[PDB]
Formats: sequence, structure tokens, C-alpha cells
Amino acid sequence: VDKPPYLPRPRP
Amino acid sequence: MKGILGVKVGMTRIFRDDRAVPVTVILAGPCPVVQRRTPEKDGYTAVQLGFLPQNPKRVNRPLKGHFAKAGVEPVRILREIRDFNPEGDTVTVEIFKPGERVDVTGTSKGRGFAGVMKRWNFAGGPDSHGAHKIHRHPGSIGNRKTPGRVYKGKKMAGHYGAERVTVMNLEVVDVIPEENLLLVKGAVPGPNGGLVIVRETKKA
Amino acid sequence: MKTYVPKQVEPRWVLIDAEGKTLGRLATKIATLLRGKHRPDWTPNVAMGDFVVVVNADKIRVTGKKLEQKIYTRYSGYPGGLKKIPLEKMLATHPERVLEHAVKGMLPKGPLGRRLFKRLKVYAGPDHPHQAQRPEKLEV
Amino acid sequence: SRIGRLPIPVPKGVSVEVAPGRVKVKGPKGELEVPVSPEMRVVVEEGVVRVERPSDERRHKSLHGLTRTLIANAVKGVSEGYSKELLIKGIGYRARLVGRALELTVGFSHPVVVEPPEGITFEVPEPTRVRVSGIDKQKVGQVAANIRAIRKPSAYHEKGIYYAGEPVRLKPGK
Amino acid sequence: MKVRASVKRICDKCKVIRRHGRVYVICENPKHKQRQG
RNA sequence: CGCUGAAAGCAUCUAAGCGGGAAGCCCGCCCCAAGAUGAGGCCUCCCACGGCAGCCGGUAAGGACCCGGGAAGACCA
RNA sequence: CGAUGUCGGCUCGUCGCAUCCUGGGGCUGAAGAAGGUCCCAAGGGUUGGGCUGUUCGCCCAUUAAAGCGGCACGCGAGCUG
RNA sequence: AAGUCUGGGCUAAGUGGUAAAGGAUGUGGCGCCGCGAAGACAGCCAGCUGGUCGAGUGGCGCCGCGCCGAAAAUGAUCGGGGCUUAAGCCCAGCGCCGAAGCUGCGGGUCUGGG
Ligand SMILES: [Mg+2]
Ligand SMILES: [Mg+2]
Ligand SMILES: [Mg+2]
Ligand SMILES: [Mg+2]
Ligand SMILES: [Mg+2]
Ligand SMILES: [Mg+2]
Ligand SMILES: [Mg+2]
Ligand SMILES: [Mg+2]
Ligand SMILES: [Mg+2]
Ligand SMILES: [Mg+2]
Ligand SMILES: [Mg+2]
Ligand SMILES: [Mg+2]
Ligand SMILES: [Mg+2]
Ligand SMILES: [Mg+2]
Ligand SMILES: [Mg+2]
Ligand SMILES: [Mg+2]
Ligand SMILES: [Mg+2]
Ligand SMILES: [Mg+2]
Ligand SMILES: [Mg+2]
Ligand SMILES: [Mg+2]
Ligand SMILES: [Mg+2]
Ligand SMILES: [Mg+2]
Ligand SMILES: [Mg+2]
Ligand SMILES: [Mg+2]
Ligand SMILES: [Mg+2]
Ligand SMILES: [Mg+2]
Ligand SMILES: [Mg+2]
Ligand SMILES: [Mg+2]
Ligand SMILES: [Mg+2]
Ligand SMILES: [Mg+2]
Ligand SMILES: [Mg+2]
Ligand SMILES: [Mg+2]
Ligand SMILES: [Mg+2]
Ligand SMILES: [Mg+2]
Ligand SMILES: [Mg+2]
Ligand SMILES: [Mg+2]
Ligand SMILES: [Mg+2]
Ligand SMILES: [Mg+2]
Ligand SMILES: [Mg+2]
Ligand SMILES: [Mg+2]
Ligand SMILES: [Mg+2]
Ligand SMILES: [Mg+2]
Ligand SMILES: [Mg+2]
Ligand SMILES: [Mg+2]
Ligand SMILES: [Mg+2]
Ligand SMILES: [Mg+2]
Ligand SMILES: [Mg+2]
Ligand SMILES: [Mg+2]
Ligand SMILES: [Mg+2]
Ligand SMILES: [Mg+2]
Ligand SMILES: [Mg+2]
Ligand SMILES: [Mg+2]
Ligand SMILES: [Mg+2]
Ligand SMILES: [Mg+2]
Ligand SMILES: [Mg+2]
Ligand SMILES: [Mg+2]
Ligand SMILES: [Mg+2]
Ligand SMILES: [Mg+2]
Ligand SMILES: [Mg+2]
Ligand SMILES: [Mg+2]
Ligand SMILES: [Mg+2]
Ligand SMILES: [Mg+2]
Ligand SMILES: [Mg+2]
Ligand SMILES: [Mg+2]
Ligand SMILES: [Mg+2]
Ligand SMILES: [Mg+2]
Ligand SMILES: [Mg+2]
Ligand SMILES: [Mg+2]
Ligand SMILES: [Mg+2]
Ligand SMILES: [Mg+2]
Ligand SMILES: [Mg+2]
Ligand SMILES: [Mg+2]
Ligand SMILES: [Mg+2]
Ligand SMILES: [Mg+2]
Ligand SMILES: [Mg+2]
Ligand SMILES: [Mg+2]
Ligand SMILES: [Mg+2]
Ligand SMILES: [Mg+2]
Ligand SMILES: [Mg+2]
Ligand SMILES: [Mg+2]
Ligand SMILES: [Mg+2]
Ligand SMILES: [Mg+2]
Ligand SMILES: [Mg+2]
Ligand SMILES: [Mg+2]
Ligand SMILES: [Mg+2]
Ligand SMILES: [Mg+2]
Ligand SMILES: [Mg+2]
Ligand SMILES: [Mg+2]
Ligand SMILES: [Mg+2]
Ligand SMILES: [Mg+2]
Ligand SMILES: [Mg+2]
Ligand SMILES: [Mg+2]
Ligand SMILES: [Mg+2]
Ligand SMILES: [Mg+2]
Ligand SMILES: [Mg+2]
Ligand SMILES: [Mg+2]
Ligand SMILES: [Mg+2]
Ligand SMILES: [Mg+2]
Ligand SMILES: [Mg+2]
Ligand SMILES: [Mg+2]
Ligand SMILES: [Mg+2]
Ligand SMILES: [Mg+2]
Ligand SMILES: [Mg+2]
Ligand SMILES: [Mg+2]
Ligand SMILES: [Mg+2]
Ligand SMILES: [Mg+2]
Ligand SMILES: [Mg+2]
Ligand SMILES: [Mg+2]
Ligand SMILES: [Mg+2]
Ligand SMILES: [Mg+2]
Ligand SMILES: [Mg+2]
Ligand SMILES: [Mg+2]
Ligand SMILES: [Mg+2]
Ligand SMILES: [Mg+2]
Ligand SMILES: [Mg+2]
Ligand SMILES: [Mg+2]
Ligand SMILES: [Mg+2]
Ligand SMILES: [Mg+2]
Ligand SMILES: [Mg+2]
Ligand SMILES: [Mg+2]
Ligand SMILES: [Mg+2]
Ligand SMILES: [Mg+2]
Ligand SMILES: [Mg+2]
Ligand SMILES: [Mg+2]
Ligand SMILES: [Mg+2]
Ligand SMILES: [Mg+2]
Ligand SMILES: [Mg+2]
Ligand SMILES: [Mg+2]
Ligand SMILES: [Mg+2]
Ligand SMILES: [Mg+2]
Ligand SMILES: [Mg+2]
Ligand SMILES: [Mg+2]
Ligand SMILES: [Zn+2]
Repeated sequence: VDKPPYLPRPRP
Repeated sequence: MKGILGVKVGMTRIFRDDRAVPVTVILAGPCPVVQRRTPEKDGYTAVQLGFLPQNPKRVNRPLKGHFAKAGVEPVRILREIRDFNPEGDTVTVEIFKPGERVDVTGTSKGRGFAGVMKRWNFAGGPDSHGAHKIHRHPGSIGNRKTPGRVYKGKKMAGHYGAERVTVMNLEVVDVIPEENLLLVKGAVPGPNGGLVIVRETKKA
Repeated sequence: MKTYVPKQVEPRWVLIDAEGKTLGRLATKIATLLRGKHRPDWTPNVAMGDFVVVVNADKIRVTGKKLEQKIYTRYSGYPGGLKKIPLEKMLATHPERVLEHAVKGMLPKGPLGRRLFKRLKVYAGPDHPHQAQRPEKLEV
Repeated sequence: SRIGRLPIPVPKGVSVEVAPGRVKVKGPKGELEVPVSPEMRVVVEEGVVRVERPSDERRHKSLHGLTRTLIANAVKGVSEGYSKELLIKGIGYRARLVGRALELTVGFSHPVVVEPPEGITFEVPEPTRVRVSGIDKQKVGQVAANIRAIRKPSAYHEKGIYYAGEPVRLKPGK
Repeated sequence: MKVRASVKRICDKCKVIRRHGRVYVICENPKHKQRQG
């Protein structure tokens, strides 16, 4: 279940 | 089977054996038979009933013809009852006595474009805790790449009501033949003034 | 010289008693008649085969346990909408559908194939309404 | 070692008419038709019916014995007729006739009423013995079975509806 | 009824019957009843 | 779970045949539905117009436009 | 890798059946009632709360029951964060 | 597109058209023993021998083809229809269909020889 994210969130 | 055409007039309660019983009053009689469907001729059995008198100044020639072959004053509404073949050429509320159970058909009230909450009793969204412009929205409507589409029949916003509804097994509480009235216990679809059909019930 | 191509001709009407015949093996022949491949001037891109009338389609015959075990299927587009109907029941309710489905599957797919299927007239019971066209009895 | 080729004694006077795929057996107690494989040949000899098969392969041997007994049972049917007896063990448990019909009182909250089908006759001697009798052997066996089912033999007590000449095997309770 | 891949005679009164495409073992002792599956 | 019953003289619910047996399956209830192009059916109405399976002109039975509205409705219907 | 947004919750379901309940069964070391165990069955049903981000799990009070899985560990151009 | 082609056999599961240990009076074919007209096996009458019954009967193994074992998620299906002395499987044939392979005819270009 809890696995590390492979993408970050965002920006501009 | 037996049935009659009628208009829903309104609701009340009466008292019976020290009980209040909610009733809908239906003006059912009187309904002239204006055609019979026969198996030799039509492939099935039924009676075309007429209901409510019409200004002949409004009835066109093809319709006038139809009435005439049956020798019937022009009537506003024409509707069939299936597998019903009355001895007489006029059907009145007297085909029902109190205690009988009936099925009533009407046109439900129309809510026009109905949201998913009113229509299908969806839960909608939260009203605080971050909810973003989704308070009455339906949520997910599917999965992902498998199946990658939305099912036929998915409950969704859209028009609601103004549709044929039949509620079943209503007690006939009284009948007042001198005034063509039927008293049915409980609730009947549609607005006051709406056309309804009262048939003998199919429940046992 | 270029290959002969026929001008339009009068189509032949034709009668077949399905009684006691084996579903698939009859189906095969009806399709041929339908495509018109029995005709030396056969042309693949026009309808020039026969009209085929079949009677006694309820008395089609079938080998093995296909009465109980052959399943006809229909998908409605809705969730859970796959209906399954056994041969036995199809015969008990719409017996001409049995032979109709069979022939239809052995006709080409596409606009022409669909026209050809319309030229198939199948009937349960021994009578048919096309005495007007006076179809020619076929032994198949 | 064989049933089909053993010949069928026919009492005087029952008649046996042969047709393709059936034989009809009339007698003092009525008629009965026996559907029979077209592969088998039934033979009407003096005072006797025989059945013959056309090969010695599996299906044919199997049909052979079957058909001989099938017809033997029909013969005995219209002559002597058939019957089965039911014993009714259990304290509250009793039976009686109501017209043609059978009324079982076997410990339910109600009594059960069995209607005799066509060709079947109910008889109650004691109120604890029932006789199902008819000319059709498999029909008599059926109805009898039917009656017994209304209250099968308990496993623990000598109680319920029994076949006459049915053993009373029981198992202990605590 | 016991339902197993290996249906076998359990006592000398056991009998291996075959009905309706399935191998059964019927017997006087109700415990020995078997259906293959 | 049976009845009758061979192969296999016995036995066997099975190989011929026949029973019983689920909230499940088919029908039954409610709703949609002939674009069901396989386009169904019945009742009634008009009618056989003028000019060179096509074109043009005026009508029939009917329909639409417009308007007063409507527990019908986003417009449309 | 010139981007296939990643746990959990919410919302909305839909499917499988190795069936949690309800229906039908066989055996029981099945007296009755109540259980065990296997078979048939996917129609419907499958509660509210305390703790933790939790999935899970423990616990409280109930229940016929408080099923287990798939759908990109279903669902962020639906929401949360 | 071309055989509902011919002849012999097997399979009854739609096996063919999705799998294993293992299980089984499925079916066909082989083979080997045991018992039996000095009366066997099965039933009906006893105590492993008697009595009528008058034929076979019981066990072991091998081969072909089938049966079970066989539960997973959107709607099914051997590609489909449909197929059962086959339109399935094994053995043996004759014929046809079938590619831009081969041939016929015509042409181009390069290379080699005239
Ligand atoms: Mg009718
Ligand atoms: Mg009718
Ligand atoms: Mg009808
Ligand atoms: Mg009627
Ligand atoms: Mg609103
Ligand atoms: Mg609302
Ligand atoms: Mg609502
Ligand atoms: Mg609510
Ligand atoms: Mg809510
Ligand atoms: Mg809310
Ligand atoms: Mg909420
Ligand atoms: Mg925000
Ligand atoms: Mg807000
Ligand atoms: Mg898709
Ligand atoms: Mg829809
Ligand atoms: Mg909707
Ligand atoms: Mg509407
Ligand atoms: Mg209705
Ligand atoms: Mg009530
Ligand atoms: Mg009630
Ligand atoms: Mg009163
Ligand atoms: Mg109406
Ligand atoms: Mg055939
Ligand atoms: Mg044929
Ligand atoms: Mg031909
Ligand atoms: Mg046949
Ligand atoms: Mg069959
Ligand atoms: Mg779907
Ligand atoms: Mg459905
Ligand atoms: Mg499914
Ligand atoms: Mg469906
Ligand atoms: Mg047919
Ligand atoms: Mg013989
Ligand atoms: Mg017996
Ligand atoms: Mg019995
Ligand atoms: Mg029974
Ligand atoms: Mg008995
Ligand atoms: Mg004890
Ligand atoms: Mg076991
Ligand atoms: Mg088991
Ligand atoms: Mg074992
Ligand atoms: Mg042993
Ligand atoms: Mg069965
Ligand atoms: Mg036994
Ligand atoms: Mg028996
Ligand atoms: Mg016997
Ligand atoms: Mg016998
Ligand atoms: Mg059978
Ligand atoms: Mg068989
Ligand atoms: Mg049955
Ligand atoms: Mg219920
Ligand atoms: Mg309608
Ligand atoms: Mg239409
Ligand atoms: Mg319609
Ligand atoms: Mg269509
Ligand atoms: Mg048409
Ligand atoms: Mg029409
Ligand atoms: Mg019609
Ligand atoms: Mg009319
Ligand atoms: Mg005119
Ligand atoms: Mg004129
Ligand atoms: Mg003109
Ligand atoms: Mg002119
Ligand atoms: Mg006008
Ligand atoms: Mg409105
Ligand atoms: Mg308006
Ligand atoms: Mg407008
Ligand atoms: Mg990448
Ligand atoms: Mg991008
Ligand atoms: Mg992108
Ligand atoms: Mg929550
Ligand atoms: Mg939430
Ligand atoms: Mg919430
Ligand atoms: Mg799903
Ligand atoms: Mg679910
Ligand atoms: Mg599945
Ligand atoms: Mg399924
Ligand atoms: Mg299961
Ligand atoms: Mg399991
Ligand atoms: Mg388990
Ligand atoms: Mg249960
Ligand atoms: Mg239960
Ligand atoms: Mg149980
Ligand atoms: Mg106990
Ligand atoms: Mg108990
Ligand atoms: Mg106890
Ligand atoms: Mg176990
Ligand atoms: Mg149990
Ligand atoms: Mg368990
Ligand atoms: Mg279920
Ligand atoms: Mg589920
Ligand atoms: Mg909760
Ligand atoms: Mg909770
Ligand atoms: Mg707190
Ligand atoms: Mg919590
Ligand atoms: Mg907390
Ligand atoms: Mg938690
Ligand atoms: Mg934890
Ligand atoms: Mg309980
Ligand atoms: Mg909980
Ligand atoms: Mg789940
Ligand atoms: Mg789920
Ligand atoms: Mg995963
Ligand atoms: Mg999950
Ligand atoms: Mg996810
Ligand atoms: Mg996603
Ligand atoms: Mg987001
Ligand atoms: Mg998220
Ligand atoms: Mg997304
Ligand atoms: Mg997206
Ligand atoms: Mg949303
Ligand atoms: Mg944070
Ligand atoms: Mg051939
Ligand atoms: Mg099978
Ligand atoms: Mg298959
Ligand atoms: Mg298979
Ligand atoms: Mg291995
Ligand atoms: Mg193997
Ligand atoms: Mg063995
Ligand atoms: Mg063998
Ligand atoms: Mg073998
Ligand atoms: Mg002996
Ligand atoms: Mg001795
Ligand atoms: Mg299988
Ligand atoms: Mg299953
Ligand atoms: Mg192919
Ligand atoms: Mg051959
Ligand atoms: Mg070529
Ligand atoms: Mg070349
Ligand atoms: Mg050349
Ligand atoms: Mg070169
Ligand atoms: Mg040179
Ligand atoms: Zn045993």
C-alpha cells in the first residue's frame, strides 16, 4: 500500500 | 381485468373506525366504450374508453368519424383497458366496491432537469473540510483504462418526472356513485387535475 | 475480350421443406442459393441469387446434445447484459430464429450480405404466404 | 446369465399385439402400452411372448433385457395387478380414507391428503397399513414412494412411514 | 457425501457406480458415499 | 433424493423412459420500446385537380406559423 | 522519463466466487435445539461508533451477516490532501 | 478459391476446441491366469461342501480414443456460422484450389558472348 511517490507535485 | 379513466381531484383524510385514513379523491365516471379490440380483428382484447365531454367545435373530421361509428358524443380523452370487456356500453365507478384493491396509473410531477441528488438520491459532496465546488456532484463515473468507458444506464443528472407511474394495491375506501367519485387510500401519482387510470389490482 | 457481366434478371423463387433436415447442413445450401453461386453468370457484387422460402422450420433436426447444450447469446450494452438461450428454448419460442441465425452466419458481412439475408423467408408450420410468387419446390 | 432371451409366459387370457416401437397388453385388469426400441423384435408365440436382439454389441444387449422385463411387467399387470404396502409406525401416527383419497396423520401440525392418480387405488385396513394398487408397476412404485416421502423413517426412532418388509435400522441417541 | 478427486471403495459392501458422466461410490454405510469432483 | 430398469439371472436414479428438487434460471410485476429500415396492427378522415414512379400550379383531410398560457419545460419538445 | 500524478479517505459503482448472511442439499462422533464439514447457489443483503494519515488491526454496542478479491493496489481533466 | 471425394477403423465428450499427480465396471481391441456339464458365477433351500439352475464366470496386465480431477474477475465464442458412419481423430488413396515461387507472351536496364 504505502509506496513512495514517483512524481513530485507542481510549480508555475 | 377491469378499469376506468378518471381525473385526480385532491387529497384528504376521513375517519373510519376511529382511524384517520389518508385518501385521494378520484373522479372516475362515466366512461363510454367507443371501440372494442377483438382477437379476430385486432389480435388482442380490450376496450377503448372515452372520458370527459368535448366541444364538437374542437373535434376534427377523422376524430368525428371515429366517435360516430360508436354513436358517442365527442369526448376529450380516449384510452384503452386491456383484457376487459364490460357488458354495457358505459363504464362507471360502480365496478368498484369499497374494500377492493386497485392499481392507479398517472403522470408523475415533472422536475425538469434534475440533479443527481434529487433524481437518484446520491450523497453529493461534503459541505466543508475542503470540498471544492462539488457539493452536489456525482463523484467518479468510472474506472480507468479498463474498461475505459461509461456503462449504459449510469445514473446521471437529466430530466425527472412527467412519466408514467403506477402505484399498486391501493385500498378502495369508498365510492360515491351519484357523483362519480372514488376514494382511494394513500397517494396517487401526478398533479390535481391529472388524468389517471384505475384498474383492478394485480396483487393477490 | 472482357468477362461477361449479366444485366438484371428475374430472380427465382424457391421452396424448401426443412422438416427432418440437419440444421447446419441445410443452412449451407440455403446460403449458396442466396448468394446465387449455383448460377453460371454469378457476379460477386450484385444480388442475383434466389429468394428462398422455407417451411417447417420448427422441425429442423440436430445431432448430439445440442438441444440442451447449444447456447444462443445476446449482449445488451448494459452491465450484466449477456442473455443465454438454449436451442430447446429458442425452438419453443421462436423456432424460425434457429434456421435464421444459422443462415445469417454463413452469409457475407456487409451491405450486400444483409440484402441477401432479406431474401430468406423462413416459416414455422407447413404453410407460407408467398403463393403469389409461386416458388419452385427444391429437393436439397 | 440372461433376461431378454428368457421367454415371457402369457396367462389365459391376456392379448399381446405388436406394433413398430410399441406393444399393447390387454387383460382382465385393463390395458397398458409398452414403448419398445424399434431395434428390438417382439415375437408372439403360443401362450408366450419373446424378445430378440439383432446383435451382441453393448447398446443392443442392454435394450434386450430391458424390453423383456418391460413387457413381462405389463403382462403381470393386467393379470394379477400390482401393489405395495406401507406400514405406519409411530404413536400419534395413523391413516384413514376420505372418499378415494388418503389422509395421513403423521405428526405435523396438519394432516396431509394424498389424491390417488388415474389407475391407482388406496386401501386402509388397519389405521396403520396402506395399500397402493394398480396395473402399472412403475406408477404403483412411484405413488408408494410419494406416500413414504411425506414422513420418511426416522434414524433414531421407530417412527414414520415404512415400506412393508423394510428393515428398521436405527442409531443411538446420546 | 464426500467429494474428492480420488473416489475409492472403502469396504467390501461399497460399489462404484457411474451415473450422468460422474463416478459415484454408493454403499450401505452412508459415510462411504462418494462423488468424484 | 427417488420410480421403473437392463448391460451384469443379483444389484444399479440411467444405458430406454418417468418423478421430486433452490432466495438462483425462464415467464409473471413495474417502466421504455416498430429507426423492430424485420420500419407491425386496428378505427376514422380526404380523394379520384389544372399544365408541358419526373417537374410545376392551386387545394382536400389535416398540419405549421403567430398569440394567451401551463404542477410541461434550459432552448426545443 | 519532448511526464502513464503517486498511499489513505470521500463519491460513484461494476464484476468474480475460493459464499459472510439469506435459499436448497449430503455426511455427522446429527436425540431436540444448536454446531461441525463438504456440495449447489452470485438474487438481494452485508450496521453505527473509539484509536491511528492509515490500508490493516485491536476495541465498544448491535446484527441474519458484520465475506474475500478484481477493475492502472477501480475512480485527483470527480473532490480531499 | 477448390471434395458435403473414395475405402478401413475409433470417439459420444461438442472430446475435437487449453493443464498434472491421481481416481474410475466409459468404450473398443489385445494377452495372461483362476474356477466350471464330475454342474462353476448369480439368484432361490443348507450348513468354505451340499440341493434346481444350466451355462460360462472371476481376477491380473497391455494398447487406441475418451471421463473426472478443472475456481477470477466488462459479453460471449473452436476466427465465426455451424459440425457427430463428422465439417472430429488414426491409416490408405485420387482429384482440385492456392504466392509477387515456376511457365507462357511483351518490354527495360546492366553484364557476358556473338
Ligand atoms: Mg389481449
Ligand atoms: Mg392476448
Ligand atoms: Mg399479443
Ligand atoms: Mg381476456
Ligand atoms: Mg438545485
Ligand atoms: Mg433537491
Ligand atoms: Mg428520487
Ligand atoms: Mg434520502
Ligand atoms: Mg453523505
Ligand atoms: Mg450532504
Ligand atoms: Mg459526504
Ligand atoms: Mg483547496
Ligand atoms: Mg463551496
Ligand atoms: Mg474498452
Ligand atoms: Mg438509459
Ligand atoms: Mg440517469
Ligand atoms: Mg418529460
Ligand atoms: Mg401498466
Ligand atoms: Mg397492504
Ligand atoms: Mg398487504
Ligand atoms: Mg366509509
Ligand atoms: Mg394516460
Ligand atoms: Mg446429419
Ligand atoms: Mg439437408
Ligand atoms: Mg445446390
Ligand atoms: Mg438426424
Ligand atoms: Mg439434444
Ligand atoms: Mg457494462
Ligand atoms: Mg441484468
Ligand atoms: Mg459476467
Ligand atoms: Mg439482459
Ligand atoms: Mg428454424
Ligand atoms: Mg436374441
Ligand atoms: Mg423394491
Ligand atoms: Mg422409495
Ligand atoms: Mg418422491
Ligand atoms: Mg422397495
Ligand atoms: Mg450410544
Ligand atoms: Mg472428503
Ligand atoms: Mg467432500
Ligand atoms: Mg483415500
Ligand atoms: Mg476394499
Ligand atoms: Mg440429474
Ligand atoms: Mg447398495
Ligand atoms: Mg428397485
Ligand atoms: Mg428387478
Ligand atoms: Mg430383475
Ligand atoms: Mg435416460
Ligand atoms: Mg450414453
Ligand atoms: Mg425431473
Ligand atoms: Mg424472499
Ligand atoms: Mg407504452
Ligand atoms: Mg412504424
Ligand atoms: Mg408503439
Ligand atoms: Mg436487426
Ligand atoms: Mg415495409
Ligand atoms: Mg405503423
Ligand atoms: Mg398485431
Ligand atoms: Mg381507434
Ligand atoms: Mg377533389
Ligand atoms: Mg372529381
Ligand atoms: Mg393531375
Ligand atoms: Mg395533360
Ligand atoms: Mg384549411
Ligand atoms: Mg413543470
Ligand atoms: Mg413558455
Ligand atoms: Mg418555438
Ligand atoms: Mg517516466
Ligand atoms: Mg505532457
Ligand atoms: Mg499527458
Ligand atoms: Mg469515513
Ligand atoms: Mg471525506
Ligand atoms: Mg463524509
Ligand atoms: Mg466492473
Ligand atoms: Mg459489491
Ligand atoms: Mg466466470
Ligand atoms: Mg458470469
Ligand atoms: Mg461453488
Ligand atoms: Mg474452496
Ligand atoms: Mg472453504
Ligand atoms: Mg446458506
Ligand atoms: Mg441453510
Ligand atoms: Mg446448512
Ligand atoms: Mg449432539
Ligand atoms: Mg438439527
Ligand atoms: Mg445433542
Ligand atoms: Mg473436509
Ligand atoms: Mg449441513
Ligand atoms: Mg472451512
Ligand atoms: Mg449473491
Ligand atoms: Mg459482490
Ligand atoms: Mg462505521
Ligand atoms: Mg469506520
Ligand atoms: Mg472523542
Ligand atoms: Mg474512525
Ligand atoms: Mg483521530
Ligand atoms: Mg483505521
Ligand atoms: Mg496497524
Ligand atoms: Mg443463526
Ligand atoms: Mg466495522
Ligand atoms: Mg469488496
Ligand atoms: Mg468492489
Ligand atoms: Mg496491484
Ligand atoms: Mg484498494
Ligand atoms: Mg488507486
Ligand atoms: Mg488514476
Ligand atoms: Mg487534484
Ligand atoms: Mg488521491
Ligand atoms: Mg483520472
Ligand atoms: Mg485523465
Ligand atoms: Mg464529481
Ligand atoms: Mg501536508
Ligand atoms: Mg463424405
Ligand atoms: Mg463432460
Ligand atoms: Mg468444443
Ligand atoms: Mg472442452
Ligand atoms: Mg508430472
Ligand atoms: Mg493422465
Ligand atoms: Mg482399481
Ligand atoms: Mg474394458
Ligand atoms: Mg482403456
Ligand atoms: Mg449356487
Ligand atoms: Mg459343513
Ligand atoms: Mg470438463
Ligand atoms: Mg462455478
Ligand atoms: Mg479457416
Ligand atoms: Mg470415412
Ligand atoms: Mg498467380
Ligand atoms: Mg520471378
Ligand atoms: Mg522473357
Ligand atoms: Mg549486373
Ligand atoms: Mg561485342
Ligand atoms: Zn462401504
